[PDB]
Amino acid sequence: GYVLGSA
Amino acid sequence: GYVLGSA
Amino acid sequence: GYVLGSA
Amino acid sequence: GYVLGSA
Amino acid sequence: GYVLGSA
Amino acid sequence: GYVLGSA
Amino acid sequence: GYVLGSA
Amino acid sequence: GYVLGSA
Repeated sequence: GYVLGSA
Repeated sequence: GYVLGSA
Repeated sequence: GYVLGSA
Repeated sequence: GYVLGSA
Repeated sequence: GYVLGSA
Repeated sequence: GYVLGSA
Repeated sequence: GYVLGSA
Repeated sequence: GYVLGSA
């Protein structure tokens, strides 16, 4: 799995 | 932008 | 912005 | 799992 | 910015 | 920018 | 696991 | 696994 956000 | 997670 | 959690 | 927030 | 933790 | 973690 | 924050 | 953030 993964978790990704823009910043 | 975006935010993405596996589930 | 955003806020994300697994559940 | 995960927890993610913008800041 | 951001804040991220495993769970 | 970005923030990414495995899960 | 991990914990990460911008500063 | 991994954890990566821009700075």
